[PDB]
Amino acid sequence: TTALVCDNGSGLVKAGFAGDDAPRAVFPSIVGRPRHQQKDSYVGDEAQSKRGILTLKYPIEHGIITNWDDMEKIWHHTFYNELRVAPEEHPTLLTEAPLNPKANREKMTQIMFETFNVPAMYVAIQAVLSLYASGRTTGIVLDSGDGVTHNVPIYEGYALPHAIMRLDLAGRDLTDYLMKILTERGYSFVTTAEREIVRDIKEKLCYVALDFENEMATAASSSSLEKSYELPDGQVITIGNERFRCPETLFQPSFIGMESAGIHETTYNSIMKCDIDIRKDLYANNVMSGGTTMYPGIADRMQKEITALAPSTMKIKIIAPPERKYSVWIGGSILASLSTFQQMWITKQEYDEAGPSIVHRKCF
Amino acid sequence: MSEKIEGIIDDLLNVEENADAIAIIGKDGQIVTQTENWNVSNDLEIINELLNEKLALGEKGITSLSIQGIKYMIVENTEERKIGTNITGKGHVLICPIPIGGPGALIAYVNPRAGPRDLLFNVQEYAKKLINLI
Ligand SMILES: Nc1ncnc2c1ncn2[C@@H]1O[C@H](COP(=O)(O)OP(=O)(O)OP(=O)(O)O)[C@@H](O)[C@H]1O
Ligand SMILES: C/C1=C/C(=O)O[C@@H]2C[C@@H](CC[C@H](C)/C=C\CC1)O[C@@](O)([C@@H]1CSC(=O)N1)C2
Ligand SMILES: [Ca+2]
Repeated sequence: TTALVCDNGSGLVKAGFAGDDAPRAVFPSIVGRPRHQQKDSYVGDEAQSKRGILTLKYPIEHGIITNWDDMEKIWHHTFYNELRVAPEEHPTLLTEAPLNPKANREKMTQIMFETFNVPAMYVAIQAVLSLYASGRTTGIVLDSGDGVTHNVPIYEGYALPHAIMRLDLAGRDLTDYLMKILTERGYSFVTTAEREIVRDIKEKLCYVALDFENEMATAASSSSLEKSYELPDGQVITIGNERFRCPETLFQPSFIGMESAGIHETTYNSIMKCDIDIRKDLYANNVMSGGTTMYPGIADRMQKEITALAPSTMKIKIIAPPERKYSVWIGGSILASLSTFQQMWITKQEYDEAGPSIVHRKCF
Repeated sequence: MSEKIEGIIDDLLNVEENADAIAIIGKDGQIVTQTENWNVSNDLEIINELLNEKLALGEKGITSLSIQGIKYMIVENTEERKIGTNITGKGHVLICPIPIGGPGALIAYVNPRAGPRDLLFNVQEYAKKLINLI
């Protein structure tokens, strides 16, 4: 009767109950196995707690499930340890990347019905749920998490598949890049553990400059853009232009040797791959979702940059909701708890008839 | 053209009540048959343009197409099915090549109350059925 919503990201799982405002559980998307052979595996917070006596793996790479055995542990842990349910008692809504290969969609469906025996399930595109969470059905989503960044133009609830842009540059790369440039300053972060500290520096003190060159002037003329930060050991470090050089990577991917144009231009590119007759709607409904879109100043920077590329009188609006670390989960919660959605579920009777390929018929 | 083709059309319209009009295009690009409530004759050039479209890496595809004076935005385009939807509520069009990726087509004009993709499984199946018959 109460549906479940599981949003599986490259870095973080967001899981919960349909009709709730927030995921009940947010935890790292990792499976740990003992270094010597207490349990055969561990997932999430617990894998992290015991990191030092385990070997940690990420089953999802750039938003795509690649380690199916480890993914099954994550799903089992989600049902039994985080949500404390029996999966056979609950319709389960899952999420996926844009352009998720067909065989992955089937395998997700196969595992849910055959291994977890769910009475019903559904899978939706993440960016599409973010748009749904801002109360819109037409728009272009910039979805940027830990592993992957997409531009996703959507018309009336469905992605325009020919117009989707994928870019393999997201939060984990920005943490690695911020690790790289704090070495210029004298400091030293290289291990898994040191990387996590740099993730926290990134999250607290980074921001997107409105104009990058004006910000580089102001930083190297004075120290009014310098902030201090305290390492777990006790050393107090100072960072300046690293604050905005790190996320400048999104708008200038050549900062980490990558060839792609920046998120602003990929937005334009994606809009331009669509028909002119919905372009006004696309420009006026630019929704950011994902943790990597949380940098202060990024809405205003994106507003400026798209305005310079768009026709001069085009109406441009960036929608950056406070809750956008979880917009994807929220979209799924609203979708799945809706009265009108209860015909949309792939039922177990439907799966038994048509096998895993049913998902193509019922989930776009 | 034959009684089995008309039987396919009759069956499709019986099973999908939101299918308002049908047209079948032959291997040669011409109209095999179509329902009496519309005529796609004057639009065969853009329809056959879309059916024979094969994009190279950088080429932008057709994003819009007009049939009997209704403008349809393309929202789905594979060799199996192509979906056009009018953005002012005047309906949708499903265009399923015959065979898959081929020059023929089963075309279903859909009532604006339906979601276009709901009719898709049946329409795709009747396009498969028409491979032998054109
Ligand atoms: N305030 C913040 N400022 C900058 N970055 C942040 C902030 N909060 C979280 N992040 C980053 O966002 C990422 C997590 O975002 P999210 O949970 O949306 O990604 P994901 O779904 O795990 O991955 P993907 O969507 O790429 O598969 C991490 O890289 C994290 O460092
Ligand atoms: C608080 C938190 C945030 C996060 O986003 O976590 C995810 C998942 C995490 C898994 C390993 C880590 C050691 C465990 C827990 C940290 C979880 O890796 C990340 O921190 C990776 C490595 S550094 C980075 O930016 N992303 C992102
Ligand atoms: Ca995500």
